[PDB]
Amino acid sequence: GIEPKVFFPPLIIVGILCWLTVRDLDASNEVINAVFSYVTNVWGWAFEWYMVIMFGGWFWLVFGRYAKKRLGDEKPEFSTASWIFMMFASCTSAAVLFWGSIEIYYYISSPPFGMEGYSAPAKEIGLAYSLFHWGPLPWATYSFLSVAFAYFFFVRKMEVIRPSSTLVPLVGEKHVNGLFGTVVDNFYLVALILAMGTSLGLATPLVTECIQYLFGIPHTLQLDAIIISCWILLNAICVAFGLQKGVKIASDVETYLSFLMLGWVFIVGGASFIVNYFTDSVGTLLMYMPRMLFYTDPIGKGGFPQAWTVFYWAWWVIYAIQMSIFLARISKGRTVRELCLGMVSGLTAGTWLIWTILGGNTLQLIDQNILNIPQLIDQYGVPRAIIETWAALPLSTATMWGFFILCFIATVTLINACSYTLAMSTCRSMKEGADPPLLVRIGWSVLVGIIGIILLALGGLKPIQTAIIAGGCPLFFVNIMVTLSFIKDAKVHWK
Amino acid sequence: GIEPKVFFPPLIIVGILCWLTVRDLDASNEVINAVFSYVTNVWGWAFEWYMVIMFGGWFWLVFGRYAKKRLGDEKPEFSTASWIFMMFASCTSAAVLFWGSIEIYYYISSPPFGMEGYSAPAKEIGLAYSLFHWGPLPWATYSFLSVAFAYFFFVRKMEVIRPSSTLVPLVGEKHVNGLFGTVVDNFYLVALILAMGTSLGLATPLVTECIQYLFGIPHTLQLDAIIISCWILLNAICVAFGLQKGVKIASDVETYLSFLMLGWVFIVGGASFIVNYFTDSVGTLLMYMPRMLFYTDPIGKGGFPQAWTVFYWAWWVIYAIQMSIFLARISKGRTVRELCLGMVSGLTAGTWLIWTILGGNTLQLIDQNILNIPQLIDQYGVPRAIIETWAALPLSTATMWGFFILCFIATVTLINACSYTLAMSTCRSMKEGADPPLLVRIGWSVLVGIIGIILLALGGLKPIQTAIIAGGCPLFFVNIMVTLSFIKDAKVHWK
Amino acid sequence: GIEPKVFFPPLIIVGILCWLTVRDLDASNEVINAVFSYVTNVWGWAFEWYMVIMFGGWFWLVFGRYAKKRLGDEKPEFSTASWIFMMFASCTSAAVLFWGSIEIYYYISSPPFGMEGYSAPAKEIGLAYSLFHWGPLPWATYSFLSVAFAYFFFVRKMEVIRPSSTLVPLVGEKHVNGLFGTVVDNFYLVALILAMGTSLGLATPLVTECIQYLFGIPHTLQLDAIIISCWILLNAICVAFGLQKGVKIASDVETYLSFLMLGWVFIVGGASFIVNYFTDSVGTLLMYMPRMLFYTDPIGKGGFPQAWTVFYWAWWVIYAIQMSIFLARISKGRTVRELCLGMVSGLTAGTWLIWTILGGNTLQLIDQNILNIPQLIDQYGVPRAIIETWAALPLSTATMWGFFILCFIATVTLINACSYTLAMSTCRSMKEGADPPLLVRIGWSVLVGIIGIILLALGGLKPIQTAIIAGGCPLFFVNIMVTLSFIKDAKVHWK
Ligand SMILES: C[N+](C)(C)CCCC(=O)O
Ligand SMILES: C[N+](C)(C)CCCC(=O)O
Ligand SMILES: C[N+](C)(C)CCCC(=O)O
Repeated sequence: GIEPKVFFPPLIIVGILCWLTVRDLDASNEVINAVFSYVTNVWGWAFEWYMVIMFGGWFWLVFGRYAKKRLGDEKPEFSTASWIFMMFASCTSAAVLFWGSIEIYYYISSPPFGMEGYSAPAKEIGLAYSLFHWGPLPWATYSFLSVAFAYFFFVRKMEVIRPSSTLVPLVGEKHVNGLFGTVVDNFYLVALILAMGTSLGLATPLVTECIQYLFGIPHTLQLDAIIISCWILLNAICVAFGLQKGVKIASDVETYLSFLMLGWVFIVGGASFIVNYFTDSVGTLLMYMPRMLFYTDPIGKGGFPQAWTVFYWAWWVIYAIQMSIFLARISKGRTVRELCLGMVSGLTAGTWLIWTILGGNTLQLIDQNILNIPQLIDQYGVPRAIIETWAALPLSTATMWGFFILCFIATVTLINACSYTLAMSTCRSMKEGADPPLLVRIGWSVLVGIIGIILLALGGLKPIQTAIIAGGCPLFFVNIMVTLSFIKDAKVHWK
Repeated sequence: GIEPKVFFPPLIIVGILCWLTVRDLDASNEVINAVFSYVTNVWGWAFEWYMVIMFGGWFWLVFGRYAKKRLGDEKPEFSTASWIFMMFASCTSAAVLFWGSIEIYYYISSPPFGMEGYSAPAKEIGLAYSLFHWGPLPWATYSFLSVAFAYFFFVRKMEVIRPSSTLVPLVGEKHVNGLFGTVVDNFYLVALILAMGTSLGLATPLVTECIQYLFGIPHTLQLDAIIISCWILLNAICVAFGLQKGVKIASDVETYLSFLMLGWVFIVGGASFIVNYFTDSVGTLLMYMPRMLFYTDPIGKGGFPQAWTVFYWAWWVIYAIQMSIFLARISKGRTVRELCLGMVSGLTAGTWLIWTILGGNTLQLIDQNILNIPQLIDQYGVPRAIIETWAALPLSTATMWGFFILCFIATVTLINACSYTLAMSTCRSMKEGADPPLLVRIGWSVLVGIIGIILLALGGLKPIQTAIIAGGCPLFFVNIMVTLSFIKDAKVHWK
Repeated sequence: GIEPKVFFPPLIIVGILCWLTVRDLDASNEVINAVFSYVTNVWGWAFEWYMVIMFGGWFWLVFGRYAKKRLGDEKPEFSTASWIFMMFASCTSAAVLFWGSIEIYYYISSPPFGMEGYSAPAKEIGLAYSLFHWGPLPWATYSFLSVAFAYFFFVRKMEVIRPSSTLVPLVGEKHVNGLFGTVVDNFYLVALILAMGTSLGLATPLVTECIQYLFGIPHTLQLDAIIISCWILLNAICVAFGLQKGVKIASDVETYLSFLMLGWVFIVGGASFIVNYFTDSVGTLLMYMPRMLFYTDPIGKGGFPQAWTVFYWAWWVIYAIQMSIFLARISKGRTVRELCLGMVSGLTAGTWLIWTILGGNTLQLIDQNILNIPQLIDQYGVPRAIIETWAALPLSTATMWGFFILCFIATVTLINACSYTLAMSTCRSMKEGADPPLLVRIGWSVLVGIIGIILLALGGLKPIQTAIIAGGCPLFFVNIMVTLSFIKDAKVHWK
């Protein structure tokens, strides 16, 4: 049974946002590029203090009165080996192969700190910035929530699907099940939908360029509309006929494949450089870290932090509860100090590995003038430029297959987990473990695709960026509210 | 009853120092600018190691065997809210509005690290340096003494007026009440007198420029002599007729006003920039902090640390016992870890707030070419240039009133507290709580004014700088001696 | 009685390595300069991660479950005053006067970070780099082994001469006394021999230039062959006739002399600058430290870290067990936290003192154009250039004596301790405290001299550098293996 309380509002709005946008894709990019410019240039610092304060809680968790506190109070389900590996595995997606490949070009073209284009000082700081946006520092700002939920799930033995179920000890039962609790759940879902809808906007064009390389078929917006539909079908069949087995295997193979391609690119993409460059960019990270963390550039108005630093932070703000729930669900029976520790390590190892192998590889192709990225981007768009970095490797076809398969099924498990995440939080609380209403699952998977297409239809990265930054604005609060509950609540039932 | 032991010596010397100086104000500035150049350029590092070693004791206090040690051993007098606020309030003065306004111009004109004048790299480091000289780092070097006195006052239940009363457990009763104990008290008072006499040299010209703006009356040395005298009268009346009520209210209003003007300048002086710039200058601070802390420039001989970094340190060395006593008197019944913590935080919040609002505002006026600071300074002097930064705000007259009143009464409470601090430490130990000999109180307030006038008479900042750096030389030692007592003494009666 | 197990192999190889090298000193420098270029440019990072991971164990020792653990479990033999001083004294040698003098010139000529030659930014970072290569950071990476041995010697009460006697709890008794345990001991000795043979290559030319200055006799390779032989004789007489008394006195005088010459150069070599420069280079160190620690320069290919940073690390990797044994033997009855603490402090104070006095002095001579280092080096070689820095001081002859004597006997105690270190580890385990077989002691002292001569014969620093880097490759492992034993073993008999 559905919950009209949280079902109808987002479906209306997300329907409306499509309506106005799809009606005139010219005026949209005149406001898409106007909404983005506003938020980042005046509220960019808000995200950054958020990321430096949640960073404080990390040290407070590890070194506070809750450090040796054990959540759940029993033996863990997983061995540390499997447990760590499950985090290590969760770092594979479509958007990562996308960012892991091209992010270094944008750091090297128009660098931060007023450095010159393609300068050596810019190639120094190039990788080091990826290690910052995707390192132990944003992962640390997830620990407060992953501990929060693992606390609620296991210490307080409750069960939350929607975040409002956590705000009980700050606004009381009156507000929670009232209007206040629905305003946040309507927001959280809408912002979630955009965020997950953008993951498709990044995913499909990667998958289609692989297709264009292996099969020769022309990359068109009409083709992007196909694969998305085929993904809906693939998932619609998978849910209806149970098939929860096969999806898990595919998700397994995606992980084990991800290691092969990384190992591949690392092996033949100059292993000597990558190790050196990494080493050189770890020390460059640690030195400039407080500068990157508090960057706004108000005196030169370069636009770097606003472009990358705050937009990433908005991408991190969003998937907080989304991912912190996951980390909580698996960190059963552990103590909060060893959660935050094994988490940050195991995660960072996954993300650092990708950006250095893929990014350090991309740099070499720019360095050795093998490839002209600015030309490819102006002509065919971003995902083409990325695909050609993969193509500039020995055994291109086997490689492009290796990514094609990867970048494909990585989105299949993305859509399957998405429809689930929504339908559970969209319907009414049935018995836990049960599968969401088969039909409502489908509907969301289609509702996303429309957005994904539109985001592809508008063209460029700006719609993606603006969609997530927008969604990151309310979830800015929602995230703190969930933490403020734990902090308040744990002050009572833990000591 | 007076104490000729400590009364006569300083009165003689300070009388003499006026005599020689006021007799030929040309040769004075030939030695004023010669004494300054010597001390900073060869003993500048001495101050800095002092500030880095006392900084070490902070961490030793917080993380040492004295951390959870409680001084006084009872419930505190104040709630943390009031207690913190009392520190927050103590950051208002006349010299701060002076430095908070113009300090950034000197960092931006001739910057450190060999940077070019008015360069973007210089506007980056501009504010960040103020956050360093007036941040949690110099405040941390007060904690060792504030804990020392709060220890002596409350653990050892004694009562010190003069610092020599603390040196009992390192030189014994023979030296303390002998010649050694008087040499330091004669020094401590003389250096105190100069230091408090310089606070007037910074105060009056601010007050007079406000007068020149609102009333039109010409700023003259003859006018500076008036207000000072009127301040003596205002305080002479206030002490004689009790009036300890009204002074406390005025001191209250000064605080509550200080917030209004800051809030004002912050509201209409571009709140967007100030927040950004602050954020950008916090990260710039943390990154270059060990460089600023150990700066001497021996290879380029630029003269930056000597000019600002060591002169500020000398200003910090002086008011140590002066301020650490204050912090001790109020931190009653607290533990040394929570003193050092709430202190550094509450204080820094007060000082950081000022320098960023006032300094970040001043920069904008330079940036947008609204104002020409170097011209104003060459023509009318510093305090005029500062006044015009305030005048370049919407509702200038209401603003200039808001500062006029502020910058006025801030010096009234400064003179009232001064005469008290001296007369108590100048006379004999009466019953605690009693008011110092009514007449001797007046005499000191006049003895200061003569210096203040002379320091105004000599013109320029150099006499101020040289007067405090000179006073900071002996108090360099005196401060350590008081700490070495606590360290030695606490090793005995605490464990 | 000798141990043919570990006697014959190194004697064969080291004999062979002389054979091939001494047969054609032209082709040798074509491979000497080829082996060096390979290892550093591709395995340089291996050394650096080693130095950053062992650096991690330091903090793990101080803050881990072994922190308050006491090794030996009794009162220490030495008072802390003597104990610290014994570390302070151990920092005197011939190679240090060599590196302490000329190292700053190489940092100032062709600086790191792509800085320009003789730039002010290069004179800033000049000293700060010495404080890094010879500071608390490489000393911290010795603590894990010094605690390891002090653990084995005193907790496990065993006695190790050869490192293989420590690998008992990871490869079992089968491997230890088998082939595996001999492969490492053959390696450890060979690499030791080269490392100690290089200390002579640095020592003699210093001693001979002093001779050329005081006595006028021409510096020739034939003369270098003399002094070395005379050193063998001096030690051959010293061992045969007991004389363990006189050697200890000479070693005492060398220490007490070392302070005189440092104090001398510090007194008349501009004490004002040295204090300033030091202060300025401590803050420069702390700021760039993570950059220096993780430097590889893969994007500019300057060659700085490979030249200095990895070659020093290889010099540190080697003397680990050599020096960690020493520190262990004296740190009897102490707790591991107070070992690591007093060690790092007492040591660094010794090394920092030298490089700043000698290096900060050398810089001034370059700065004030008193001396032309590049000309002297091209013409007479390095040790001449160093000698002239000493000669550019007031009372040159008394100074050059002061170094001559120092730089002489410093090598006498170096050869005496060397033959002992080898012969003990070369022969069979007699009763501890006994003197090694009188004859085999001599033989090694000669075997070294041949290398030293050859290393002088090949000319330049490259043979020295290549000899130690080569020896540092296997001992890279050996060092970890000894630590992995302690870590494993202490997990059992300590908790
Ligand atoms: C977790 N996040 C969103 C910060 C990056 C990982 C991407 C993914 O695994 O979906
Ligand atoms: C405390 N101090 C002297 C470092 C700055 C505050 C100025 C004042 O409150 O009088
Ligand atoms: C200990 N080490 C080899 C790193 C430097 C000291 C030189 C010496 O004392 O022989």
